[PDB]
Amino acid sequence: VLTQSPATLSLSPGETAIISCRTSQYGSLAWYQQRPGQAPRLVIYSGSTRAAGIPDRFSGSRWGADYNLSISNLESGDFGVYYCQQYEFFGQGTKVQVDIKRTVAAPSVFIFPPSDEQLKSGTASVVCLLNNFYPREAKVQWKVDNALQSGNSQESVTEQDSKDSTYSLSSTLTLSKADYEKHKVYACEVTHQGLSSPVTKSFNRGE
Amino acid sequence: QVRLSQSGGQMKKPGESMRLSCRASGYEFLNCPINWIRLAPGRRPEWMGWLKPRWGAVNYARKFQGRVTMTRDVYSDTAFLELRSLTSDDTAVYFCTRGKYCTARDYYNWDFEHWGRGAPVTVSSASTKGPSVFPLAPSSGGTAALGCLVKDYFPEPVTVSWNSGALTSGVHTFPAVLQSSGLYSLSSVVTVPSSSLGTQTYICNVNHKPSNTKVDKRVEPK
Amino acid sequence: VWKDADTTLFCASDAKAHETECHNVWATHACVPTDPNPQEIHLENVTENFNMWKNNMVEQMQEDVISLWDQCLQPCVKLTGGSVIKQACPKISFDPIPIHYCTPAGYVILKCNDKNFNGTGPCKNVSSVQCTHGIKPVVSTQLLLNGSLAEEEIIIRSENLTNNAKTIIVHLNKSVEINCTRPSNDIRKAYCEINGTKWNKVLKQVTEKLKEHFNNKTIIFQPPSGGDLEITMHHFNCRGEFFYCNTTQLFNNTCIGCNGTITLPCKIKQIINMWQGTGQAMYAPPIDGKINCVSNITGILLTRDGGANNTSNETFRPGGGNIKDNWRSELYKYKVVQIE
Ligand SMILES: *[C@@H]1O[C@H](CO)[C@@H](O[C@@H]2O[C@H](CO)[C@@H](O[C@@H]3O[C@H](CO[C@H]4O[C@H](CO[C@H]5O[C@H](CO)[C@@H](O)[C@H](O)[C@@H]5O)[C@@H](O)[C@H](O)[C@@H]4O)[C@@H](O)[C@H](O[C@H]4O[C@H](CO)[C@@H](O)[C@H](O)[C@@H]4O)[C@@H]3O)[C@H](O)[C@H]2NC(C)=O)[C@H](O)[C@H]1NC(C)=O
Ligand SMILES: *[C@@H]1O[C@H](CO)[C@@H](O[C@@H]2O[C@H](CO)[C@@H](O[C@@H]3O[C@H](CO[C@H]4O[C@H](CO)[C@@H](O)[C@H](O)[C@@H]4O)[C@@H](O)[C@H](O[C@H]4O[C@H](CO)[C@@H](O)[C@H](O)[C@@H]4O)[C@@H]3O)[C@H](O)[C@H]2NC(C)=O)[C@H](O)[C@H]1NC(C)=O
Ligand SMILES: *[C@@H]1O[C@H](CO)[C@@H](O[C@@H]2O[C@H](CO)[C@@H](O[C@@H]3O[C@H](CO)[C@@H](O)[C@H](O)[C@@H]3O)[C@H](O)[C@H]2NC(C)=O)[C@H](O)[C@H]1NC(C)=O
Ligand SMILES: *[C@@H]1O[C@H](CO)[C@@H](O)[C@H](O)[C@H]1NC(C)=O
Ligand SMILES: *[C@@H]1O[C@H](CO)[C@@H](O)[C@H](O)[C@H]1NC(C)=O
Ligand SMILES: *[C@@H]1O[C@H](CO)[C@@H](O)[C@H](O)[C@H]1NC(C)=O
Ligand SMILES: *[C@@H]1O[C@H](CO)[C@@H](O)[C@H](O)[C@H]1NC(C)=O
Ligand SMILES: *[C@@H]1O[C@H](CO)[C@@H](O)[C@H](O)[C@H]1NC(C)=O
Repeated sequence: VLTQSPATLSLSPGETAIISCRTSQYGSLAWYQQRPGQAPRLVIYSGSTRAAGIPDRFSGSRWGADYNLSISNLESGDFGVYYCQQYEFFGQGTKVQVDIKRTVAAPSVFIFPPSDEQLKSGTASVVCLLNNFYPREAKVQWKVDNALQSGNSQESVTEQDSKDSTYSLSSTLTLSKADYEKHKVYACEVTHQGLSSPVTKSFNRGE
Repeated sequence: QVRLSQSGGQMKKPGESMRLSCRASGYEFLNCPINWIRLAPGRRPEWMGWLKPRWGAVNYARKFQGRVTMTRDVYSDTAFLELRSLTSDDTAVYFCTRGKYCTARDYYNWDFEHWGRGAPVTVSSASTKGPSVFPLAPSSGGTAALGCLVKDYFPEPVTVSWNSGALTSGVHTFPAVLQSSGLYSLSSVVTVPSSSLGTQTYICNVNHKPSNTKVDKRVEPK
Repeated sequence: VWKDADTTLFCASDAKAHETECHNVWATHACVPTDPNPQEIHLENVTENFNMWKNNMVEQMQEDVISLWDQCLQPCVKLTGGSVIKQACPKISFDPIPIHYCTPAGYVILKCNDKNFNGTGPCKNVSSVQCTHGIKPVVSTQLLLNGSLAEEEIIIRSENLTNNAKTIIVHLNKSVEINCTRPSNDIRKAYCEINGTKWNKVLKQVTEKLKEHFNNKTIIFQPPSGGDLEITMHHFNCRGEFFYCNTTQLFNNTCIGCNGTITLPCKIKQIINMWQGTGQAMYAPPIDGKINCVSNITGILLTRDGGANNTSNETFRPGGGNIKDNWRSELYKYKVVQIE
């Protein structure tokens, strides 16, 4: 029915975004834009027609089953996720996000052991912060007594800071109080474009 | 002008049912269908069905037949949706929509120009729960990072400020994450000078309105 | 020479002064006599585009019929908003007669004589007429009654078949009588008889026809999913009384026993929802004595289940709730054009 591509699109202000949609049927195709936490807005219909309040920058075109939506001169407001539609059917969506270009900045790395208060509840969370870095790609590597930890943690990233254009990431490794008290050396190893070599911030349990 | 006033979002458990209203205004309510569409984060949008307000004729998507009911009140231009036998798949933001072409002579349903604000519906077997706020104490360039770990709360959202809002510089509150337990958890960090860990006091003000719990957690070096 | 245009049409009929029936009187007051010798001139080497779903004739007929009901089917009370305007509720001798629609000077109706013409697209056997054929303004849901038949094969009509929001009109090429009765001496309970064999043969033919517009997908009928009784049931008027009939047995997928006489449960209501627009109307309790209406079923109004992703099925449900489509089912072959 409707195959929409690509899944994601990371672009800087000024560039042009080209989202594609493949149909197998025919009839009025439309494009919608959804900004984080808001209702979708009709952007284009009949494949080529702009809606009210939509500027020249947005344009659509067609070839057989293929439909493109083209957004020239991207700006902050334009970023979000886009959907194609044919009658009642929708595409899987394409997330278009903002990456304002800037000079490379290495992460500040901090590690936090579990608080005593948390340990008292019979659970333990080790937190690793990567502060103010660019670009957004980065890798966190948990190690417990030099043992690589695969699948015991969760990451979370802020959106690009409006003031300095950096990113921050937080990684949380969770364990049973007994497991936490089984081992000694808790290490967080960070790799990034700004680091000539991986950086390991660490600590020993109960010190 | 055309305004689709929706009823607010709600919290549901699996097996319960939900009811949503959408008030139409600014146009003749009988002229064109009213549609219901759900949007789940990271998932293909799902048209549920339309209702033609004149007789209340409906067309329900195959997926929902039996579970869904669409009615309306012509005397007050309000549309109604009920969804029964909820599971966690029914967690989405439910909208009511109306096409652009809408005249007494003709309509085109599927160019959704008008949307309601939305109604976030979450379906989980988790009950409401206040968060536990644990310190992320600093240790020893010339800056130290400290913060709050806000663990095990349901549902969203929770709000975090520092020193009653008097400290906004270098503050990063992270997007909460959903643990396999079903509860949520987020961290909020802040960078400060190293020459202040013994002078300036740092308090993390966490407020979780649903459970009505407020915590002023003081973060200090261990 | 000519170009598409919208004007104000005038009506013609065979209404007589001695007939006191309501629609007849209306026609003596609103219409001119039917032209005794109608001349239909054929147009040679002419192809023209018709569009039954964009035809002002429908709008005019709608306003006329609204007027007609306004002066003939006067309800006892009308519940608006709001107010509750009460009024007089006489006995109603109502039985629809054929009305012809005619163009004023400078205009002329073009007619499509293509046998299997579906209502939109080019027609290559166009002719010129001054008047439509006689059209009875018969207001009904799910089933189209006492209309004209398709001249050759069964015809599926839709503004766009893939748009589930669009009504589907099935035009039959052979009608099937429906015999509705309310006995004398519960005075609201009635029934409708249909020859099972005929109806099932016809339905078979419409499924096999629908199958051609859906690339050999399995075709399934189902009862309505919701809505007012006027739309979830076969709703019509007989002898001034308002009938509602359960048509479930009419759309039985298995029957393609089930070949005897199909008998439908019916009900006569006094509190109805007005098709004219918003509001309920109350009518006086049913008259006494046997009430009987025998009608010809000429068309069916369908709605296709949307969201039908995957599957090898397509599901259709009766009705169909916009009376303008009743008018379109008759006016499909005409269009008004201006000269010069
Ligand atoms: C419900 O509504 C829908 C429409 O809303 C109906 O779908 C269509 O109906 C008609 C009649 O059958 C046909 O419409 C087509 O429109 C095209 C014009 O669109 C513009 O964009 C084109 C993009 O490229 C298309 O054409 C090129 C060739 O020029 C093809 O290579 C390409 O695959 C695209 O099809 C532009 O090129 C064009 O200039 C327009 O600006 C027409 O191009 C198209 O031509 C058809 O017929 C040609 C032969 O005469 C044939 O060569 C083409 O391939 C094409 O089939 C056509 O007029 C569609 O055919 C039809 N749907 C389809 C299959 O696309 C739908 O019918 C209706 N539902 C029902 C049941 O009635
Ligand atoms: C679809 O189309 C068909 C016709 O093609 C319509 O069928 C007509 O229905 C109307 C209304 O039901 C019928 O009108 C009635 O005709 C009767 C005729 O009486 C016969 O017998 C008497 C003796 O009793 C003779 O004098 C007469 O000549 C006839 O042989 C009347 O009985 C009916 O009522 C009359 O008397 C009562 C008395 O109380 C009055 O209240 C009435 O106002 C009226 O004076 C009535 O006139 C008509 O006969 C049908 N036509 C045919 C030939 O079948 C369908 O109605 C239509 N369907 C829909 C849904 O529109
Ligand atoms: C009413 O309309 C229907 C069509 O919707 C007519 O039924 C159709 O009848 C034709 C022949 O008149 C059939 O076509 C023939 O099929 C055979 C079988 O392969 C073939 O040998 C012939 O060449 C021809 O193509 C057609 O199958 C049939 N359609 C359906 C759906 O059954 C019917 O005849 C019409 N009735 C009246 C009263 O005019
Ligand atoms: C945009 O759409 C056109 C029409 O199908 C297509 O040919 C083109 O490849 C698309 N753009 C890009 C960058 O591929
Ligand atoms: C009606 O018939 C015409 C014949 O040209 C065809 O083009 C059109 O698609 C048909 N419309 C529908 C929806 O039946
Ligand atoms: C209509 O049905 C009634 C009641 O069953 C019957 O007496 C009458 O003969 C029928 N009329 C026709 C035309 O078949
Ligand atoms: C029902 O309809 C068929 C159509 O062929 C007809 O031949 C038959 O006599 C009718 N039978 C009954 C039960 O009246
Ligand atoms: C119609 O008939 C079926 C079975 O005869 C019954 O279940 C249903 O409630 C009736 N009424 C409607 C409006 O479907």
